[PDB]
Amino acid sequence: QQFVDDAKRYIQQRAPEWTDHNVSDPGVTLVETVAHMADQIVYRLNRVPDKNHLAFLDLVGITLFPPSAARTDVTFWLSAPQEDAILVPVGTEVATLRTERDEAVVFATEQDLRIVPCTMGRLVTQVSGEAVSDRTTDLAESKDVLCFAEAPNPGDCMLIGLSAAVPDCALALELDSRVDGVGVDPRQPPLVWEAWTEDGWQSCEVDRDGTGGLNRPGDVVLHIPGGHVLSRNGGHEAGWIRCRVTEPLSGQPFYTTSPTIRSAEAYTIGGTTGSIHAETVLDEPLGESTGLPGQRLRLEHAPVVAGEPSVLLQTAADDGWQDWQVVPHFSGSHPDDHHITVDATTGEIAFGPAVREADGTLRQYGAVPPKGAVIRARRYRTGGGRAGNVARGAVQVLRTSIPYVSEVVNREAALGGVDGETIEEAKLRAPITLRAQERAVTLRDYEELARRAAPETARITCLEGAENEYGAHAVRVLVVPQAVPDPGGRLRFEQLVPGDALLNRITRHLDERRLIGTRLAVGPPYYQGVTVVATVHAFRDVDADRVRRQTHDALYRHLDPLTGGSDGKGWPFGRPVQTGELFAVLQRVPGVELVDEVVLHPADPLTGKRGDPTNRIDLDAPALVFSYDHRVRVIGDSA
Amino acid sequence: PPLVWEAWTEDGWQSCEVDRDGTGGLNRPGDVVLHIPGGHVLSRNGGHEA
Amino acid sequence: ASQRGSVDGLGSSLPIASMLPAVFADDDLALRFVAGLDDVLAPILNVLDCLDTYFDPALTPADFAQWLGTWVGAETDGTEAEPMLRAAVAAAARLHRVRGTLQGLSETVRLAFGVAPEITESGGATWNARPLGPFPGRPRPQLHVALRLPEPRPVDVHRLDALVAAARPAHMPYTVEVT
Repeated sequence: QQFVDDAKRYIQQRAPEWTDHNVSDPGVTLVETVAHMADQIVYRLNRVPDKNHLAFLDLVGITLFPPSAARTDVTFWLSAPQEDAILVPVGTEVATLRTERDEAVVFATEQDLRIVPCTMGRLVTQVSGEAVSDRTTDLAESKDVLCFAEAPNPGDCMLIGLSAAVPDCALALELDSRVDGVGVDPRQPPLVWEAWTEDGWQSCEVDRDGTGGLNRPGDVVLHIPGGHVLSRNGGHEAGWIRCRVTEPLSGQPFYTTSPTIRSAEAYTIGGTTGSIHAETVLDEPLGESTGLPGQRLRLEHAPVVAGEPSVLLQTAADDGWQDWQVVPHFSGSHPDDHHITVDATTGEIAFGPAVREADGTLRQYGAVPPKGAVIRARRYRTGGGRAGNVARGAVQVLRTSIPYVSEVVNREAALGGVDGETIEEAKLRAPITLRAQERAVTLRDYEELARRAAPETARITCLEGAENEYGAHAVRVLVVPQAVPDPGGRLRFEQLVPGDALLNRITRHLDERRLIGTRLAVGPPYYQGVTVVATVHAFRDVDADRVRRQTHDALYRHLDPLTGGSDGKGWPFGRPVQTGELFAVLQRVPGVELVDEVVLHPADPLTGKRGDPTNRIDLDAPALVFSYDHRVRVIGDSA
Repeated sequence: PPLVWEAWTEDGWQSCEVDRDGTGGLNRPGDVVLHIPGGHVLSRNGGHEA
Repeated sequence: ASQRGSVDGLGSSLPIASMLPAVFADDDLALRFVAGLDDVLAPILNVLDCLDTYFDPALTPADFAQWLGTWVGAETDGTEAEPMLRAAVAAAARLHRVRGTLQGLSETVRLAFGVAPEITESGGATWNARPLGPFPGRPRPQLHVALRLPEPRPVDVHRLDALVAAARPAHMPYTVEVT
């Protein structure tokens, strides 16, 4: 990694080997012998191999990963049954607090949606297995009827009318009531609210309200899923809303004095529409095509954001425009396909090149636009970054006070937003694409491709699993999410279980580039808690209180699931915990003289039950140690 | 009042200063404004990280 | 470090004296002394003259051979002999084009031991013009590696066990047999 090992002080003075000037520190010729220029050359010489490293990389053709834009879902509440118009302005940048030390990450409302000022239609009540057969019209104003028949039958449903159904929004339904006698606690009522759609039935989310449901007059604010379509609510034209009722459900409160229905009015508070942390460039021309193949065209915005239609340029065919596909590399093209490649980290578009074959002829990979045709770029996405992930949804410029609508809410934290990889990172990515060549095949590539598919995981290792009954064995991959010391030392658990996204995301990427016919398994390794108890006699002139404090954590540190062991990194997935190796940790603790005996108490995070006392614990290969709370006796003449 | 207020730290317990309040402590409802010393580190106390 | 520096008895493609003016090239002390400065700058010009050789794995110093391993991921670890590395780095790029191929698996073990193996793979390749004809191939997966070593020291079983571990496509079981 270096060429020469000299410096300015390194003076040879080999003139005596040819001449006879014999002063080590003469008048001026020593100054002449002083050649700093060599030092300023060798320093520039040592960096040549790195320059050559970045040189041949372009020959291989590897590039930089473009950044991806964080996306969020936002909802435009109105707190009024009005605004029968487009309630979504594209743009309307919202950011965080504009502090002078951290950049206020800005956003942009991307998509658009339209809602309807719906009104209630029919009002019916029915129970499990029994039809409506009720007023169904007069319930809109009078003819009160007990809700759900005051019984928690499994399958009790309510159909409610909503004229001019809204296919995509969140709304509320006013079913007033007079509840007396028993008051059900608002926390988790045992009901399931559902709405009709094109596919059928689908669960609808809820939101904040001041009533717990039928325990006070008020509304319920359902979140209507996309795909809601109209139906025939008898004498009206309304989409179907369903309210499933469950049993007492392991003690969940339910009423036998259910209140009746007083009146009806439909509000349709607001709608739902996502937004991303990236601007847009529309219909920007980029030049005129020339009949030659291999042309390279530039753009005006450097960090192009990733995405399947990354650029989506169009050529001027005789029928409007003809779209172009995007492929990461040109080797898969055809002599007639319509393919380009884009170096999104700098903003280059390169059509298909022409390669001279072994016969001296030409193999034009990818077709070229006709000479004189117009080349135009339709859409862009620029931006994205690590800071694009908002925390808790607290944009803090969430627009609490607006004159148009009441409020715009962003609760759930945004996802995605991977930053553009650094040039230094690419050097550590070169071998992976030079040996795996995508399409992970053997055990090594599964470990590496897991990181590339999703690098937010703390660490990944892949192990073969139990054998299939047909002689094969499906692949198993272990995931350890990044953990933080949530409790007071040690770890909380339930953070090492991935949130159904890392299992999905990693598998989804791997499934496409995989050997066909072989199943893949992903999950956490096996876990079991281990506790150390012993008795260490302290020195005669030490504070056992600090010794008591020091020995409880230093002994613990050897059993850390994430950064344990002697190496300080994660456990090697199979090392068996032993007293003898932990005897090494025990002896080094300050303020100790000798140790009596150490007892190991296996356990689990699932069951408080503990195992029998044993010195040696047999840890399975796809498993990790869990360190628990522990105490040892410090009996000695402390000060 | 004859009380001593201390806070947990990495080393152990240290004296925590007090400040003005409208009550003298348990002679009327009110608060006590302790002065938390440097080094206060969390621990485990039942169902809270206290 | 590396213990580099100056080399005695090496010339230069750019003699300092040859760039001096005329008349200046007539002295005895000036010509001898200023040629002495060539000693310090002598090896730098050699590097710039033969920089191309400083990248070919078959000829470059040992330090860059391991470095050229990280160029294309050649698995440089575990080898303490220079000649073993020399073939590994140059042949690494060809291997990665046939990972998981019968020739590729056979060559890798051959590369790390010097002798060709005798493998049997659970299947094969055969066509049939019969409509919807059955396809043979062993009913259950099985991979076997046999090595005809002349001096089977009882450590090659583990070495073959570790080496074939990465070569197998994480798909089917395996067993290691050494002569």
